[PDB]
Amino acid sequence: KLPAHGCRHVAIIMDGNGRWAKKQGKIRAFGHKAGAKSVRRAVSFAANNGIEALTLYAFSSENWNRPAQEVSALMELFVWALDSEVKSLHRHNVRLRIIGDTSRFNSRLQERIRKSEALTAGNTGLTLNIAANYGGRWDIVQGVRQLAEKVQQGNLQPDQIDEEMLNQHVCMHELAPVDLVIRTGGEHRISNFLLWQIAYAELYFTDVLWPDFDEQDFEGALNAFANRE
Amino acid sequence: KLPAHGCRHVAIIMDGNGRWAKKQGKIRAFGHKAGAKSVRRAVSFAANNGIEALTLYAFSSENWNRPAQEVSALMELFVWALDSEVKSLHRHNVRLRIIGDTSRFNSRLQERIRKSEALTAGNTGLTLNIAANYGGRWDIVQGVRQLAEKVQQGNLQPDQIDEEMLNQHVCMHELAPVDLVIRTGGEHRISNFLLWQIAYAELYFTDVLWPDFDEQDFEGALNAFANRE
Ligand SMILES: CC(C)=CCC/C(C)=C/CC/C(C)=C/CSP(=O)(O)OP(=O)(O)O
Ligand SMILES: CC(C)=CCC/C(C)=C/CC/C(C)=C/CSP(=O)(O)OP(=O)(O)O
Ligand SMILES: [Mg+2]
Ligand SMILES: [Mg+2]
Repeated sequence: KLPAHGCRHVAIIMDGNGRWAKKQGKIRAFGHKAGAKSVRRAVSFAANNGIEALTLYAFSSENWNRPAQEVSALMELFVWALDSEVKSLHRHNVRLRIIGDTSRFNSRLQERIRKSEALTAGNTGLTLNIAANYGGRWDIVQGVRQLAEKVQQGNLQPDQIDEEMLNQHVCMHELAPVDLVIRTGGEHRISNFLLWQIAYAELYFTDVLWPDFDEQDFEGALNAFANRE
Repeated sequence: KLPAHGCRHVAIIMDGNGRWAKKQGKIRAFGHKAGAKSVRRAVSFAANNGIEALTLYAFSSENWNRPAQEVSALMELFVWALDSEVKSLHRHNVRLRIIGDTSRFNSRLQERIRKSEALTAGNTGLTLNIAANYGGRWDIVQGVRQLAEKVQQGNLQPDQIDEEMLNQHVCMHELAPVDLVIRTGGEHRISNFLLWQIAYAELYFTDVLWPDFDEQDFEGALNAFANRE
C-alpha cells in the first residue's frame, strides 16, 4: 500500500478549535477536547493509507501567553492522550516522537513522553510526530547550537557549515521530507511551523475547522497533492 | 499615505512566465521578458501605495540547472534591467538591494549590482529587494556562518545563540518583517523563498500568471491581507 497518492509525510496545523466551540456557545477547551477526536481520526487515516510520517502542531511555543487556565487544560489533555492512546499506537506499530522543547513541561508530562517514545521506539509503521512547545525558528536554532558546539570544540570550521550539514541537525532529519502541509481553520499562514522543512512542500489551506476535519477532508487534501502539477 | 491596507512588506514569487509564453506558442525567454514588464508595474504600484519593502524572487539558486541558454538569457535580462531602470528607481527614491549569493554572477553583472546599490543606498522610499541566486536555506546558513566565526574567534558562546540573535543575521533584518507573500502561477509552495522570514506572513496564491499580474491583481492581494482575520 503505497502512500495515498504518493504523499509520504503530511504535517498539519490543527487550527479552528476555539471558533468551532464558540459557534456553539462553548469555551475553547471544549473545542480542544473535540480536536483530540480529530487527531485520533487523522492518525488512523494516515496509518491505513501508507503515509510514513504525520506531524501535528499541537502546542506552539507562542501559546504560553494564552489564558493560564486554557494552557493548563491543554497540558492535562496532553497527559490524558498519552495515558489513553499509547497502547493503541503501539499495537498499531506507530513510532511516537514529540518534537519541541520538552524541558519546559511539567514532570509528569515529561516522564510520560519519555516513556511513550521508549515503548514505541522500535515500531516501524507510521511515525507520529507531535510538535509540542515547538517553533520552526527554535528548531533551526537548536541545530545551530549543535554546530556552534562543534566549532567551540575545534571539531568544525565555520567555512565547513553548509545547508546539508544544518539539515542533518533540524527536527525529523531522519524521516522523508514534508510533502504536504494542511492548515485547517481558514488562516493562510504557516505560523512558525516547520520553516526549514517546508521549503518544497505543497501547502493546502481549508476553511474546515479542525474538530470537523474528517477522512473525506484528508482524502481531498491528498487529491490536491496528487494534482500538484 | 499609509501602506495599502496596512501592508508594510510584500514578497512575490513571480511564477508562470514559461506557461504564459507556451500558451501562445513562444519560448520561455519571451515570457521572462514580459515578466520584466510586470516587475515594472508591481514596483510602481508598491511605491505609490506606501509599501515600505517589495522583495521579488527573480532567480532561485536552483535555477542554475535550467537550460544553459535560458540561464544566459536571464542574466542578460538582469543586466539589461539594471542598465535601464536604475535611473528611474533613483529618481523615485527607491533603495535597491540584491539579496542572494552574488559572488556566483559574472563580472559585468556583479559590477552593475554594486553600482546600482551604491547610487541608491541613501534613498528613503520603497526598498526593492531583488532575490537573485537566492535560497531561504542558504540565507539562514550565511547567518549561521557569521555566528560560527564569532564562536571561532572566542567572542561568542554556543549557549548564547538564540532566535533574536540569528534573526539579526538573515537577509533584510533591517527592514519591516514580511507581511504578505504572493505567488502567481498556480503552484502552492514556497519553493525555498524567505523561510525564516515568512514565519508569520500571510500567504496569497493566485492562478494568474506573472506576466498578466496587474494593479487590480495586486490590490486584490492587499484586500485579502486586510481581511486576514
Ligand atoms: C491529542 C493532541 C496531541 C492534540 C489535540 C489538541 C489540539 C486540537 C491541539 C491544537 C490546539 C491549538 C493550540 C490550536 C489552534 S486552535 P485555536 O485554539 O487557535 O482555535 P481558534 O483559532 O481560536 O479558532
Ligand atoms: C527584471 C527582473 C529583476 C525580473 C523579471 C524576470 C522574471 C519574471 C524572473 C523570474 C523568472 C523565473 C526563474 C520564474 C519562475 S517562472 P518559470 O520560468 O518557472 O515559468 P513556468 O513555471 O514554467 O510556467
Ligand atoms: Mg487559532
Ligand atoms: Mg515555474
